[PDB]
Amino acid sequence: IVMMQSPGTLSLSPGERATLSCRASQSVSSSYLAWYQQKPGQAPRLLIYGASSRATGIPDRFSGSGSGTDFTLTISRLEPEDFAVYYCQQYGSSAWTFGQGTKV
Amino acid sequence: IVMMQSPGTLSLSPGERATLSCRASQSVSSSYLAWYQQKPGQAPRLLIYGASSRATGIPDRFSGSGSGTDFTLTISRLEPEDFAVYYCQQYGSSAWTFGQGTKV
Amino acid sequence: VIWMTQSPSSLSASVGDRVTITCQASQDIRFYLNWYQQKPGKAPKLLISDASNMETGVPSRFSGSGSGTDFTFTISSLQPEDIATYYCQQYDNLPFTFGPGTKVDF
Amino acid sequence: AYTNSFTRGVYYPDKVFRSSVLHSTQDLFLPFFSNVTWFHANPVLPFNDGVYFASTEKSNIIRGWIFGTTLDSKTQSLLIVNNATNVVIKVCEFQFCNRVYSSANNCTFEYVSQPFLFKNLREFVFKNIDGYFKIYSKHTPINLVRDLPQGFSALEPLVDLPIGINITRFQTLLAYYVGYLQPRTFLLKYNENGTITDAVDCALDPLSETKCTLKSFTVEKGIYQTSNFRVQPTESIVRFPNITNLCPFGEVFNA
Amino acid sequence: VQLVQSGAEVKKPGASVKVSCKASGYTFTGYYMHWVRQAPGQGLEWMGWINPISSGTSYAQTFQGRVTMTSDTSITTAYMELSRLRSDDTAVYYCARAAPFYDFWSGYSYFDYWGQGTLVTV
Amino acid sequence: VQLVQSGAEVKKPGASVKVSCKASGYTFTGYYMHWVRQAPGQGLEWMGWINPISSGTSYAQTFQGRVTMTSDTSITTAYMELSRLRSDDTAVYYCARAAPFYDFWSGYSYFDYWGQGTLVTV
Amino acid sequence: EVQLVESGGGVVQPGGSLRLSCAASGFTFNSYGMHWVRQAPGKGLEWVAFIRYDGGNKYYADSVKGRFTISRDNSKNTLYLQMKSLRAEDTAVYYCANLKDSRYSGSYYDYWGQGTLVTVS
Amino acid sequence: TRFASVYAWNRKRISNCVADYSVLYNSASFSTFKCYGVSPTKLNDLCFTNVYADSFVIRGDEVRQIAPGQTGKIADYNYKLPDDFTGCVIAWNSNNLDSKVGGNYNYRYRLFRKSNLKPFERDISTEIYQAGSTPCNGVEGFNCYFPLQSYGFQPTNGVGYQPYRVVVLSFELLHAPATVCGPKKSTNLVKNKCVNFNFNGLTGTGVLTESNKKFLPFQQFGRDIADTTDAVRDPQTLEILDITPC
Amino acid sequence: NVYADSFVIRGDEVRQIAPGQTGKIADYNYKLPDDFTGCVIAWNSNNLDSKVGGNYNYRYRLFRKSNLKPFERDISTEIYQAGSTPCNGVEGFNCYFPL
Ligand SMILES: *[C@@H]1O[C@H](CO[C@@H]2O[C@@H](C)[C@@H](O)[C@@H](O)[C@@H]2O)[C@@H](O[C@@H]2O[C@H](CO)[C@@H](O)[C@H](O)[C@H]2NC(C)=O)[C@H](O)[C@H]1NC(C)=O
Ligand SMILES: *[C@@H]1O[C@H](CO)[C@@H](O)[C@H](O)[C@H]1NC(C)=O
Ligand SMILES: *[C@@H]1O[C@H](CO)[C@@H](O)[C@H](O)[C@H]1NC(C)=O
Ligand SMILES: *[C@@H]1O[C@H](CO)[C@@H](O)[C@H](O)[C@H]1NC(C)=O
Ligand SMILES: *[C@@H]1O[C@H](CO)[C@@H](O)[C@H](O)[C@H]1NC(C)=O
Ligand SMILES: *[C@@H]1O[C@H](CO)[C@@H](O)[C@H](O)[C@H]1NC(C)=O
Ligand SMILES: *[C@@H]1O[C@H](CO)[C@@H](O)[C@H](O)[C@H]1NC(C)=O
Repeated sequence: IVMMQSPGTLSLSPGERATLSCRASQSVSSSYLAWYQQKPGQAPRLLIYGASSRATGIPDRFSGSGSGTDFTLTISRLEPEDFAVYYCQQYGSSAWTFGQGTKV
Repeated sequence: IVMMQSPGTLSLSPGERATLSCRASQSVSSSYLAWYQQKPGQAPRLLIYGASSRATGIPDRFSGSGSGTDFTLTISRLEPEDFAVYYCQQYGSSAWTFGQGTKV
Repeated sequence: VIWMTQSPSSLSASVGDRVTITCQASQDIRFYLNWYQQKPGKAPKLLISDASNMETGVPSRFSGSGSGTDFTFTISSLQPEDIATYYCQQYDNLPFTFGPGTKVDF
Repeated sequence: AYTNSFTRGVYYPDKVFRSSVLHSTQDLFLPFFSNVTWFHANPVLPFNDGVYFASTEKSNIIRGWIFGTTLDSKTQSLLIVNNATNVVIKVCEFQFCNRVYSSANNCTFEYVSQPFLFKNLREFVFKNIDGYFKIYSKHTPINLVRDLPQGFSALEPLVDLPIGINITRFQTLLAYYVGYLQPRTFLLKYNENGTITDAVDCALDPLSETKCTLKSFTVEKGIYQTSNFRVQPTESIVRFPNITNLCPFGEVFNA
Repeated sequence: VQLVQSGAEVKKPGASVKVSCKASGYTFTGYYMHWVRQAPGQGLEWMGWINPISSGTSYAQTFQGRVTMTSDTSITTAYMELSRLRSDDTAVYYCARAAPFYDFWSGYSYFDYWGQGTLVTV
Repeated sequence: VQLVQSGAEVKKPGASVKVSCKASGYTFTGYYMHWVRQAPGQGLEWMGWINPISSGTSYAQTFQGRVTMTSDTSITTAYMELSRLRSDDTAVYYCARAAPFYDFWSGYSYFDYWGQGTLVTV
Repeated sequence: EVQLVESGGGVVQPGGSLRLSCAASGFTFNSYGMHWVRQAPGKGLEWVAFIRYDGGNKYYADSVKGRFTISRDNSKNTLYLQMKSLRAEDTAVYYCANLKDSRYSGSYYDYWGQGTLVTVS
Repeated sequence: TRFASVYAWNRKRISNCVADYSVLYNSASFSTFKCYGVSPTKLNDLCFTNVYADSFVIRGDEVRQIAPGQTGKIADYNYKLPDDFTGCVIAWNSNNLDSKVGGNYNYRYRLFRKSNLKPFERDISTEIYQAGSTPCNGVEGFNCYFPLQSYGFQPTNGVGYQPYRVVVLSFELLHAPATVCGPKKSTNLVKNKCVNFNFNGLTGTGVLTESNKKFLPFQQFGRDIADTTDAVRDPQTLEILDITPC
Repeated sequence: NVYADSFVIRGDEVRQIAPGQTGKIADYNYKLPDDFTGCVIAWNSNNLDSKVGGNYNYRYRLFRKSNLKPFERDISTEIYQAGSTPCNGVEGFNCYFPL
């Protein structure tokens, strides 16, 4: 499988809304799609699991959605802290696969 | 209803015993009589509820008693901290009423 | 038991005036409200059912609407023959209840 | 206008095959020799606990039925409509006109099958139990003009629809007869092919109770005990002591 | 248990003031929130209560039509708003906690916890 | 939950490196430990997992025969060892936690906790 | 023409009893549930009781429950109300009615009688 | 994602499908799995006419109330099972989903009611409860209570005060065509010999033969006077078979 | 004769050590008969059996093909097949370690 994110880089002002995309080469169950956030100099942290469920301690400013081959992560109002790299992650056939990542 | 406290002001040395009074214009159930302490620059705190029961964290130096129209708060041995304003409080007929207060 | 309230308890209006009567339920009764018109010495007549459905024979000047707890009865242009006491009644559940009644006069 | 439905409106109470046996069952049946209303046309009628419907009109005269509560756009309603080739049954937020409806929002159920409808008398029974709308029917030849046919004919299950809605009123879509079902006890006679050929309404009269007590459709000469009578209480009377002081429970609890 | 109130306010006549009280350390909807007023050099006056679970309220006759109380369970906070302000509305305002009326041991009759008050000058 | 990893390492080609991850704040044997690699300027690659209760493992096809994973429950610590090192094995290595395969709500499909990574230069 | 005719009113003493009846005609009585509604002098309408079409299930207002009994005879097209332990507060004009109700009775028409006065004194 | 409050419990009707109950029973994820009127190991062998799945949230200490013959605020005023209940009660800790810092006040239960609920009765009204002899007229105050209360779930609560998600499966077994069956595979039909049989949930022993009994399309089986099935319709071929003892 | 059986479980599971019980312990670990004659004795051993970071020596069976018969003992560690596909002794998807 291949996980494809877009756009490679996004730029917008703080306080505005951002949307990031992730496309799969094949159908992915919604339960097997997750999103991670990685700030500079830090390990990745889980934001969304199961396509639409937030991880513990994550602000409701974040949400996710999608099915089949196409998924999307939404950031409603960006803070100075949200300008990080985001990844989508898929599970299937006894393997875990990450997208190439996008920089906000 | 009217709640009347006496004496308006009391003065005595530390280490001595003090008694304060509260008279009602009509009978008050013992369960509906309470006492509060207010130090300078502070909100009131509960000392006695239900006429004779101490609030949590209140020293056994304090006690209360009474029935019908006449109730009394006793301070067995005064500390420098006990020279505060005291109030009696009554409940009835869907309203809460305070006495005018007395200063120790 | 669902408590029914009406407002105003009484209103004065002239011929040609718009008359609005409010009925409120203490519980959500969906759209299960009847409106009745009663004149002295007579049994009540049904004007509106299911909150907003007009009865056959009822003049087009009568109307009503609402859902849940807040309902309104309206006469777009009061006529001389519309002088009566109006009641709202819920039939969402038993026991059934009527409101206080609103008296309309000149 | 009323007619006497002599012993009409009997249907197979369940899906169990029985033969050469007299079976006593409790269910909603049209009471024998009841007064059935004879309508000419088209008013909205109460559904009550179930409806017995019969007509001698052609299939292009009686089109079907509407079942529901407010029978408007505020609630779900059941619409059964026949045409030349099929029958269409739907449950939606229908807004009915006066070709039947102008709109049908929030549709939750749809079913399509074959048409439901000397002349030929058509009999239907409509029940609504635990969310299931049950329809029974029979089609027989008739040589009568002003009344219902005599003789016994049981109605078979036609369809069982998991609609899940409440029905309190209904209207016929366009002469016909309407009766209502009651909780009765019937003794049903199954022949060697498992067909119901007769029945006894156990509350019809002293003779019928004797027949039901006996599990037999014939009674020999004699005297038979069939039941017991008992006078029921007119009212309840309470006689306690007239003391008024309350028990001091609070004193135990708030020590 | 903690009750934390908003800071002091200064207003002119005819205006309205809103005081907040944030609660923590207990089940918010399990208690009534009362407001009590204290003018300079004076004693204590009860204004009314709000029940967060029902959003039901009751007010003292003195403030009927003048005061509105609200609450927001998502932030466990209660608010008191007093309109048509006058110079004699200058006082320290307190939020205080008491049991609901269904309390078997009459915990509704007294106030067991107080926030430190908010000074309002008109 | 905390995951604490060993410090950075510098190695030459053909050698082997071992990275440790100490877990605390949860039942160690109730979760799988996964390892994820990140080369400079690149994204994330999954290497394999170990199940401490059974000492069972599974690896990605890329590292099959190159990597070994072990664990020691007495110190709630997992280890990843990569042999026959090459210059393109330079990366930050992370340990991450996920549910076991018998998790009813598919908690195995994602990594819920991460250790701060260990930098390995070859 | 649809008619509902109440009868059996009159004057009784407190603690006494009175039985009302309502003769129905012009409609299929035995297909509809029926209600009793009362209106005290100078007061609004108050619902009293409801009976189903077979006479099987009966419902009462809390203010009369245990004192009033509702019944019907479908062979006589007649509705009955038996009132026991009558109080001064029970003085009212009593109506029999078929109230339009899309939830319970299933009636699509609304019928009322002229009403009969019951006085307790 | 979202579960109902217990006073406003959700119900889903399940029909016309294959039900594998072992995937639930053999799970490691459920703290409670209790069956009544049926054993969990036999569920996959059975056929039912309907299955209902009820779901809601309660606190841990209350899970014991979700059983036949129980009393307490939940059994009495919120969710009541029948005494002849047939079904399974499944529960698990949801502290990780349903609790929040400061308290989650979305989950509520009924605290006061005039009378106990009947089995499977639902009550979602919010009228004021009259505790005293004096009418409330819809106003909350002395002897006049708001009937509902919140749990206020917080992650630091003791286990008895943490949220639990509950699913109740009730099995409807009427004399009607079964629409929900376990995943048992069918075998070929064997006639004129003594065999054990299982026809859409109906088990027994005997010899099967072609029947001359004229079943109507709705009829699925016949019975004798001993309440024993003496004929069945085969669920796949719709053939009518006689059953006689070996 | 008298038999004395002994083991460690967690506090919430003590109720399962009785006749007519269900659950992971009663079902897969230690099962009493319904006509059992005997006594069940238990005490808290937090002071002996717990340690900082966790004592992982005490284990229980989580999965099994069928329930144990009364007084049956099972100490095998074979992979549990949850799915329709054989595991061949390998742990993974639908293939669990039983303890
Ligand atoms: C302790 O209880 C007594 C008895 O009151 C009863 O039980 C209580 C728990 C509560 O349910 C009351 O409403 C019951 O009446 C209390 O004495 C009664 O108080 C009420 C007013 O609250 C008064 O109307 C009654 O006349 C009193 N009864 C008697 C015999 O005097 C008493 O006040 C309680 N004391 C405390 C501190 O709670
Ligand atoms: C049917 O109605 C007639 C009056 O037309 C009446 O005499 C007869 O008793 C009624 N029969 C039944 C069963 O109601
Ligand atoms: C009867 O109704 C069905 C379903 O809408 C339709 O397909 C069919 O053409 C109709 N028959 C006629 C003669 O209109
Ligand atoms: C009807 O559909 C709307 C969505 O457009 C939905 O919100 C509403 O709840 C539905 N009502 C019913 C009775 O299904
Ligand atoms: C039963 O059906 C058979 C045909 O299978 C027929 O010959 C017989 O006459 C029927 N019995 C009766 C009483 O009609
Ligand atoms: C349908 O409505 C009637 C109204 O009398 C009610 O008694 C009955 O219980 C309702 N049926 C269901 C399944 O709710
Ligand atoms: C499945 O069962 C139906 C009857 O319910 C039958 O008509 C059909 O032929 C069967 N299919 C197969 C492959 O046997």
